[PDB]
Amino acid sequence: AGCLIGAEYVNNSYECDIPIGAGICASYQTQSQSIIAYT
Amino acid sequence: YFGGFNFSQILPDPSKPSKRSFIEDLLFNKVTLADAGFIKQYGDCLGDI
Ligand SMILES: *[C@@H]1O[C@H](CO)[C@@H](O)[C@H](O)[C@H]1NC(C)=O
Repeated sequence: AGCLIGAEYVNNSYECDIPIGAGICASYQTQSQSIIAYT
Repeated sequence: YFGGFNFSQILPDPSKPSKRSFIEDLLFNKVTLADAGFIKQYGDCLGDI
């Protein structure tokens, strides 16, 4: 869905919090406290 | 084995990276698309071919 600046990708999988695009979701997690993106 | 009932044509076929069945493959191939912009196409629009 384009590209994302300011959120780091993690190799995990949670439930969707903020829908971004084709299977990618974003959340505000602790892994400190920052925005992360995941499948 | 499910009592003699054959479910191999609706169960997934993992030979291909998209874990889809045979009938689902036929359904996805028959519906032709308009090539919508859900995948990015700015590089192809820039290069005038
Ligand atoms: C189920 O059907 C497919 C094709 O119709 C066939 O190749 C396969 O051998 C069948 N399964 C069994 C257990 O015979």
